[PDB]
Amino acid sequence: MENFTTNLNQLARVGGIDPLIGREKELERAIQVLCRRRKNNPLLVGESGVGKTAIAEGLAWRIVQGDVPEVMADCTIYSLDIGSLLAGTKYRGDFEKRFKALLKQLEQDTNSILFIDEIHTIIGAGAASGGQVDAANLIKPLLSSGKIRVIGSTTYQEFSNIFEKDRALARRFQKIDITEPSIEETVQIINGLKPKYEAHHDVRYTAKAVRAAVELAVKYINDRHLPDKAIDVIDEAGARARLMPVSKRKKTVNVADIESVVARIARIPEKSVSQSDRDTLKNLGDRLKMLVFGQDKAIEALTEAIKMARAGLGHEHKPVGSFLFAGPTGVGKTEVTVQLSKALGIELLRFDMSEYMERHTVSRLIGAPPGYVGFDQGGLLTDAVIKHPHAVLLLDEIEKAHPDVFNILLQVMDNGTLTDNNGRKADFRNVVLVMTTNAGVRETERKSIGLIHQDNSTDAMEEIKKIFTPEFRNRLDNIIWFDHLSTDVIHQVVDKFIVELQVQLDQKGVSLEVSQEARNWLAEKGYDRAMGARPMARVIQDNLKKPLANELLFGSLVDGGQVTVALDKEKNELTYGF
Amino acid sequence: AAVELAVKYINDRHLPDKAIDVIDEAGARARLMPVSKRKKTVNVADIESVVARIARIPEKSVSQSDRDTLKNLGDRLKMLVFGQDKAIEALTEAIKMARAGLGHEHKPVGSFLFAGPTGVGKTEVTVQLSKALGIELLRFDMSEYMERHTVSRLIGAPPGYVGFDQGGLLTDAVIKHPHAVLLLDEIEKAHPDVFNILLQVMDNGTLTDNNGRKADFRNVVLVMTTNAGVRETERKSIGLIHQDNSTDAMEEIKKIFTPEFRNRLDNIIWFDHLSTDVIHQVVDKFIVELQVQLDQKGVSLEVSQEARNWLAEKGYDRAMGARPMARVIQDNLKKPLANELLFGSLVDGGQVTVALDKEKNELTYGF
Amino acid sequence: REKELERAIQVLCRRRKNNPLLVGESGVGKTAIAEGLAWRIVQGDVPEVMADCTIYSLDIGSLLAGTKYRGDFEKRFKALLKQLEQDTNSILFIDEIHTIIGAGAASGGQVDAANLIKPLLSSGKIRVIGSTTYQEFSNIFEKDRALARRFQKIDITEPSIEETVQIINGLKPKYEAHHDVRYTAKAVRAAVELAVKYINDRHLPDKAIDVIDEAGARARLMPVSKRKKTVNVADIESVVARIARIPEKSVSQSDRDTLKNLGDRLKMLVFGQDKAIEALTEAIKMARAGLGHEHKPVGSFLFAGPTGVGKTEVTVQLSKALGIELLRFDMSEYMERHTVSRLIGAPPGYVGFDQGGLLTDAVIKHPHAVLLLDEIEKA
Ligand SMILES: Nc1ncnc2c1ncn2[C@@H]1O[C@H](COP(=O)(O)OP(=O)(O)OP(=O)(O)O)[C@@H](O)[C@H]1O
Ligand SMILES: Nc1ncnc2c1ncn2[C@@H]1O[C@H](COP(=O)(O)OP(=O)(O)OP(=O)(O)O)[C@@H](O)[C@H]1O
Ligand SMILES: Nc1ncnc2c1ncn2[C@@H]1O[C@H](COP(=O)(O)OP(=O)(O)OP(=O)(O)O)[C@@H](O)[C@H]1O
Ligand SMILES: Nc1ncnc2c1ncn2[C@@H]1O[C@H](COP(=O)(O)OP(=O)(O)OP(=O)(O)O)[C@@H](O)[C@H]1O
Repeated sequence: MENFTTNLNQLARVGGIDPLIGREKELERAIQVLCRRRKNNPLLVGESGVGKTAIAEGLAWRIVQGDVPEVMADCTIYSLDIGSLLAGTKYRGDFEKRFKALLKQLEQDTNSILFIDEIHTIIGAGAASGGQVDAANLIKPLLSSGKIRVIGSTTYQEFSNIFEKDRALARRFQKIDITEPSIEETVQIINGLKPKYEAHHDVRYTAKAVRAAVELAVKYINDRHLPDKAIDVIDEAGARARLMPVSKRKKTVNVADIESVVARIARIPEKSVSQSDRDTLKNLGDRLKMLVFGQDKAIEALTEAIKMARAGLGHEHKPVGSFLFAGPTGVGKTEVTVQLSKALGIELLRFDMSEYMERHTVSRLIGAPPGYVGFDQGGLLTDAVIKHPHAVLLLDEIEKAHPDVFNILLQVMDNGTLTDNNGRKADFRNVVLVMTTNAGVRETERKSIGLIHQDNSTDAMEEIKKIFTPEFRNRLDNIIWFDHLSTDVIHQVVDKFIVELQVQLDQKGVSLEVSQEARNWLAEKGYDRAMGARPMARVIQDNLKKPLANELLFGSLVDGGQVTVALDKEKNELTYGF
Repeated sequence: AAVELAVKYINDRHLPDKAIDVIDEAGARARLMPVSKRKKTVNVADIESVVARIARIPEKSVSQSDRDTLKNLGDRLKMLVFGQDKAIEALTEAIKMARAGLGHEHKPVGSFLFAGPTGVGKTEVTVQLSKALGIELLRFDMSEYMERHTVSRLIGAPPGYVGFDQGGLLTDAVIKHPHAVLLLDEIEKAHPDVFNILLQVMDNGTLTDNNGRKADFRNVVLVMTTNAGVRETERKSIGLIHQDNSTDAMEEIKKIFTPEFRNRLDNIIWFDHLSTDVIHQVVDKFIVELQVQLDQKGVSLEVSQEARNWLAEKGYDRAMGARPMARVIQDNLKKPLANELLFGSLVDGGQVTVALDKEKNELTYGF
Repeated sequence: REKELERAIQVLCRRRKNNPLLVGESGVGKTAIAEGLAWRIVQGDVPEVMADCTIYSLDIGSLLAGTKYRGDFEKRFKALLKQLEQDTNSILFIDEIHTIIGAGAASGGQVDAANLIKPLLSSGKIRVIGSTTYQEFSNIFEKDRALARRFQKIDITEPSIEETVQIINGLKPKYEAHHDVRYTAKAVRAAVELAVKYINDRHLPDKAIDVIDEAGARARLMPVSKRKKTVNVADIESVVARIARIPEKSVSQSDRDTLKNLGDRLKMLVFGQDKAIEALTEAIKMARAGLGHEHKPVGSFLFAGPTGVGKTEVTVQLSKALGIELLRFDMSEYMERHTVSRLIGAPPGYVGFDQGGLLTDAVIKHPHAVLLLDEIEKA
């Protein structure tokens, strides 16, 4: 035992193991179990990071501090490192001699408790031959006879998958469920532990820093439990603050440092909103109007959703915003979204919904159910939002997906979550959801029969309503109708496309000038309300790019020249040059 | 009592030692009593306390603060969910019976199907119930169980398969939290094979997982929500008089959930549409949420009564429930505030006054 | 990678569970950073807190190698940890840290490297820097919750274009030394820009570097015939083009005439329908000229008409004339809605999941190709 276990009273008394705060009921049972006539061995079972070891060792602390029932007073708790019982072995029989020697020592002390953490690891030692499991074979009678007292500890999952197969062991200890504290209990736990962080990091925490670490961690960090989750924030903020005095920036850790740390851990930005990001955001609405012409209202809706979220007036558990972009083809429905993600500097997660035409294609978004082929793959959607929690999520031509696929978004739009096939949750609260569609267009573009042409603008009233179930629609922030582009827009579109052409040419060392007459001509020639801005690229392709490709490819316009294009008036034909 | 209670509440061990353990812990417990110098014998009440602790169930509520918490549970919920009183009452009645002891031998605390128009707090009330009671909410978006084979994610892969150690997500959630509110959202979206899992739960309080262990739902409140019948509810009839289609919505529910399912529910509660009175309450609720969000930035907010009356009058839509009201709040209050909070006077300001004129019915703003 | 290290240091500086885990896509510099810190410590490019501390890199294979008998592994494992605990100013670094979870427990037991490490991380006794990909982190580290709680995940993203150029400028001298080459400024900038435009299934820090290394390696085989030269933008372009399959610079050579005469080689084979020939010929020329569509296909043209008029023959002849692969897809075989899974594959969990997807594999194998969809109206 001398070099296999740790005397926890000795440790708790001299170095300290950090105080245990609260957990009155947890200890009440542990003691009542330890006080039983037989099988007086509690097992602390729970979610990782809830204080299972904190309690098991915390008991040693209470004993050395005298804060125990006299029954427990003066008893010694020893923690066993089973790794050391194997490190000292090699051939047959040495393990058992060593293992039993420790048991004899516990029996001889008579007033001691052994603590075995990771209790599910006591299964082992036997190998090659085996059948002698250690875990049960060397201790079943020790536990059932009351000769020794053992406190164990385990993760709830390990407990059911491993620590629960051996019924004989399952029967020999009393399980105590350690659940995670609530907000207040977490705050008091921090206050009790706080002096150790302040002492370790040479920092001090404000009342708000502590209050906030708990509330913020709960809201933003969701893969850990409260008592160790809020601590990471406090400890991390401490470690960060400790790196300031290096430039003499000695300071108290305040709520501002906590928010910076939570924001970094959760990858959700929070303080830059007060800095230059105010202008990046302020100007967002206009940068996008230089890329998508017309459609200002779509730009505003996106811009507004983002501003509210950055302002802090977002929702508590919804995507940044979620609206469907409907309209005629070639009007900037996907273009504004692509540009939004560029303007914001964030990842664009683009899915083509045309690929999800069968009901069973949902498995590509979620992953196969356990037990199936594609299980370890995970889901493509849930994974995309996990790697990039701050993103623009674009679902192109959503009306092409099998309609049951839309059901996947009900919980996304409403709770910001989606659960993958491993049970992990996607978190969409920092994702802008944009879905585009051509629903209703075929109808809006149809001519009616009669003397008076009917106004078919109520496409929203039929196709959008028939396609998207009421519960889907009632979760959208908006349904935004993109219009056909006007001729004023076409002129802007043509200018835009010519610039794109100029850039491709600049990269080849040549440049292009187009006269205004030539531009107006191309705009006038290509406009077709029905196809939006889509054909303008073809008009440019035929009137400017084809001529240029011949000049670029066969030597007429290569190194040494530039091309000027002008329109004549007689034929309205374009000129070219060098 | 140790013997007859252990067989009812402790189900992972055989009786000899299972009952002795109750006796032994009760013994140890009583042994730790005369430290206060109060000598004890072990009565039925001490046995019941031990079983309650071993089985992870509630003991006796009348002398507890739980008595008061339970007594006015309906009142607190009515402050969060307006209207739909009958749903609130059904939930609290089932709970009271269970704590009263007038429960079921082997069934969930109660089992309800929440049906009705959208935007009505079918989900909202369940979420608040778990908060009001202080217990874990176990959620399961049923839209994610659309294929016959998705059942294995609820109960785990069969042994020997790639998803065998993961276990089931449902049985594990229940095992970890035996006393909980279990919410199954949009249950009608799940593949019907899923309902077969629910039928046995509703009748026995239990599911066997892929490890052969059982989840005990005896202390779980089971609420599942649905939109079955909504498209029909919102349909307008042909004629001069619009018809009440709630009767057809039920026909839709009865086609999705077969008699075998329906007979295992304690109730099917058809939630009604929200009234204008409710909207006024809803608007105040949303404004308060806004005020809280603003307080977090150090900004106070006043909204006049007329501004409230107007927002409520503007946003009400009987068919869409309360969800649109939040849209009204975003456009009339949050957007203006975001600009002031982000680029203007409220950054280090801290105050905003909102009222409207009568001539334009436009809102005021500013520090 | 200043911020990536700032966080790593802040994690190492924590009181407990001060073990950063570097998680990211492959080829993004995760291990470059962990080794980079050892480099910075030695060079004095780190806070005094890290200064003078030793980072050791663990060979899991040598730790497990030879551990026969019951107890040798456990002994070696513990000896290592003891040595680290007695150093007091060291950090252990583990590549592919998810593999520690698979350390050899001898038999049916659970005593292995992860179970033996856990208490020393919780206690703050030792410091470990881990490294794993987002996929290995998800399928391995994410599952062992207790171990995962002892690491602080650092999210390492792919660098920008400007950042990639800068790492090349820093790394460059070693490629120059290794290959006996020198790289021009244009060569470096282009490796990054071109790799971004043309090389898929890789991340920048690696993608640009791979081009620099190969181009250096190409030039390394020139002064064997004493064709000594530097690596210019043209050489970088050639290397990327090897992968991209359509060079932007060779278009200026004999390729100009191969392309110029394309229209006539096709007119002599397909008669009438000159307009189809022109449509195809022009699309290619623009694409080779550089007047492409940035992200769209070379061109997409529906050929409609009476039978026996050369609609598929001209496309077949095009692929022949160009010297490129013809990918054929008979649309009549996709006569039903569900037949789409033949083109892209079955969803995960379904029979045939690992069979592939005919269209996506055809295109992936042959990036430069003519894709012909016969009788599209029959799909
Ligand atoms: N009363 C408490 N005493 C000590 N620690 C507590 C307490 N309550 C919560 N904690 C938190 O839990 C941790 C205490 O250590 P503990 O051994 O209990 O972890 P754990 O719950 O067993 O997690 P794991 O399964 O990974 O070992 C600390 O992060 C601490 O912030
Ligand atoms: N308002 C606009 N300003 C400038 N260019 C535009 C505009 N609208 C469309 N375009 C042009 O069309 C493209 C933008 O993509 P767009 O949003 O129109 O796709 P879409 O609306 O989804 O149509 P589809 O039905 O084919 O998917 C760009 O090439 C862009 O030059
Ligand atoms: N009776 C109510 N009182 C106040 N707010 C309500 C009420 N009912 C609904 N709401 C509003 O709805 C919001 C939550 O939506 P809810 O949970 O009710 O949708 P649902 O019941 O699931 O219906 P569906 O999903 O079919 O659209 C609440 O935050 C609340 O603002
Ligand atoms: N314009 C042409 N000039 C010379 N030969 C030709 C022409 N068209 C077709 N042919 C010949 O006739 C045969 C059929 O040609 P092809 O398959 O390309 O026509 P198609 O448009 O595909 O008809 P289908 O409607 O059946 O698909 C080929 O062997 C081809 O050599």
